[PDB]
Amino acid sequence: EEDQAAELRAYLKSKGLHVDLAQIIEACDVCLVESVMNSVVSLLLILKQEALIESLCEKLVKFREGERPSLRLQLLSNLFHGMDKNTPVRYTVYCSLIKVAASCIQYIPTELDQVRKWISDWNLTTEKKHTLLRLLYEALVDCKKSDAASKVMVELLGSYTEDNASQARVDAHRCIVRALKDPNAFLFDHLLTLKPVKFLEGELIHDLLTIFVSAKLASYVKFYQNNKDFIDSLGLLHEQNMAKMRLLTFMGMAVENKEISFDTMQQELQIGADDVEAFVIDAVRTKMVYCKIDQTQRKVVVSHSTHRTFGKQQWQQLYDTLNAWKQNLNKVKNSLLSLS
Amino acid sequence: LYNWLEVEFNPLKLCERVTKVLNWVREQPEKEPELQQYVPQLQNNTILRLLQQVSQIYQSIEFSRLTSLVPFVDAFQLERAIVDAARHCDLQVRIDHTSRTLSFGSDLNYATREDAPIGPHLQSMPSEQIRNQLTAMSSVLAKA
Amino acid sequence: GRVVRLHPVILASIVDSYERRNEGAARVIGTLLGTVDKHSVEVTNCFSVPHNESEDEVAVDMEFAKNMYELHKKVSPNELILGWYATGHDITEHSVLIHEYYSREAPNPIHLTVDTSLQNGRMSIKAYVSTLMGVPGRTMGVMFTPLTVKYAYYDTERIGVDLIMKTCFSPNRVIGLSSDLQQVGGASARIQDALSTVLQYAEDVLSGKVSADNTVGRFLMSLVNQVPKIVPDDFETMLNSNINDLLMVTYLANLTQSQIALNEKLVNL
Repeated sequence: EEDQAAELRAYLKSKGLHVDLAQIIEACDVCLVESVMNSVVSLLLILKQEALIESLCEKLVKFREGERPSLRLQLLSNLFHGMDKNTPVRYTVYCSLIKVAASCIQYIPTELDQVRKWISDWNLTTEKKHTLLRLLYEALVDCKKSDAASKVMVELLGSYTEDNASQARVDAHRCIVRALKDPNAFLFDHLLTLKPVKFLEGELIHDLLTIFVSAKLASYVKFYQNNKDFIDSLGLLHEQNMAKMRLLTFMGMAVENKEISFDTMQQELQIGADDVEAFVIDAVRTKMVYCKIDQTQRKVVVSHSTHRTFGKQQWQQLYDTLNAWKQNLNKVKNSLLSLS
Repeated sequence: LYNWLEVEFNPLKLCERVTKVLNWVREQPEKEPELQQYVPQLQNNTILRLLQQVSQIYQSIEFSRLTSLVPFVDAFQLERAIVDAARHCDLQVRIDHTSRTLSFGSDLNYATREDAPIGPHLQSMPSEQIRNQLTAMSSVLAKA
Repeated sequence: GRVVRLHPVILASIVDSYERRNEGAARVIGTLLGTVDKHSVEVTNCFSVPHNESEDEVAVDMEFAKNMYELHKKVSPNELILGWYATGHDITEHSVLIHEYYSREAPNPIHLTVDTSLQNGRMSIKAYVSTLMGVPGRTMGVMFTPLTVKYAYYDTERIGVDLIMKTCFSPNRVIGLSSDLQQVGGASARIQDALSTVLQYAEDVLSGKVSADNTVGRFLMSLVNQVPKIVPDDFETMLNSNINDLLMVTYLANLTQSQIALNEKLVNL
């Protein structure tokens, strides 16, 4: 009620009604045990809310660059957990909640159906989604969440259209050259399906992707001779890029034959004879091709392989394999339920 | 030591790396004598933990490769150490002396036991994969 | 702890204690037992306890409430008190004063908010706590710091509830306790419905439905690649000899039991 603010006025004149609530917002953080912040929560959410939350959460984001940011953080954890029905200005509170989260962490809901719940039911435009998911990009790169950050980056890059792909230059550089630092980003087909990236062409790093995705190491060992400058300039060392291209020739070979001999990879991937057997473990560890060696008879039998880009053949193998597999299971679904 | 022997799948690398730790142990039996009773007993783990890790990738190796692979025992100490981890303890290692070749997996009758170590892990041999294959249709379709 | 880990043995025990009530009161106070890793608050078993309902007064029987903690202590010693549930998404003046009782016994009490129904919603459960501090003259403002409750399943629980799940696809909520090979054949029907969804989209994603192609494209190729390849001559040495093993134990158990029975025709003379 109103009387709690009156003794909060006595608490703050002596230490250092919506205007009176916004005035008592204006007294405490310019001085500054926990109920003085949390009865403010009991004074904020009981009442319009727009002018007083705006003044307070601005005072709450200033103190995160000041000595103890935990006390404003765990207050704002209570207040972000408080208002849950709707507001579009609850972005600005959760702006202060992400801004305290990069400056400390992970006990905040970030989930992918939950953020599209929070975008499409705050019902903002892409421009506030431009800032909310760029807020979540730099906050998620900083806490070592590498594999989740590309999902934030691809919906950053998938939010755009053909019109405002003109401004999408700097993250279009950044998304690849952060992920070409990453030796475990294995899908470069999703970095080609974007509206800005087909629009951009020239020397910039999308040109390297068509060497990566369909093309093989013969198309890149030319490219190291042409520019020593430009691939080495931004973010990238060369021999880690090599071992990715060692894989993507061999992985695309190991789609095709599955009877494949040893001398192929000394002749395609340009290493000697005993450099193969440690290198086959590198492909079988990280989840892309599960391969085997019949090393006595000098053969590489593989179990399976993963594809780089699909085609209408590639759905078609999936169809007639599964259609008889449905049809063979039609026979047994007849036959097993007919027993009783 | 927890990195190499217990966690990481590096089935060529565990011969040189973990013995390098134990050759620090055999440097000082006079300065630190108290670890020196564990000097043969870790090596008994080494032969099996390569064989629990080479048998998940390879299907045919010659024995002649493997006696160069482990430097610290002779051939007949090795060969008896191979066979008790394979009849007990759920390995798949077969030995064929006509072309000196070992075969891992390649026996599709084998009913697996419960008391194996599930250690550093890869795709298993197909006797663990031809069994539990109706599950892979059952799991991934409801995820699909 | 920031995340609660409930178990679904609590929730039907709320509802079966919600249906057997004293008439007219809203809530059942009662306490819970479970364990903690200080990011994961686990709560494992439940009871009902009555109370007396009055105006500004809910009279909790502190000799009865200590009793069911001790009575379940005989079952196991290893369960600490983590909190109490209260029904409804509404908080009257009753629910604050009960929460301060269990803080003299002093955990941070980990509270749960259970509905009967949100009227255009669903059962909407949330995980509450009480913790605050005081200004001395009027310290009576207090709010609820909420956290996330998420359930957890174990392997005999998740194989056990699947038959308790089949209450819902039934008219008068009955399935008689099921056979094995009809449940083997139902597993083919479990396949046959789940095959139908990906194949119906397969004639969609062939012809035009290619916009989000790759996320279903990465999953349908790996399903066909996770299953390994033999020529079927290898298979029938595995399959039909195991059939010669399983048919062998069918004869041999009936070899035994007919001689259990013909011994029983000998000893009953």
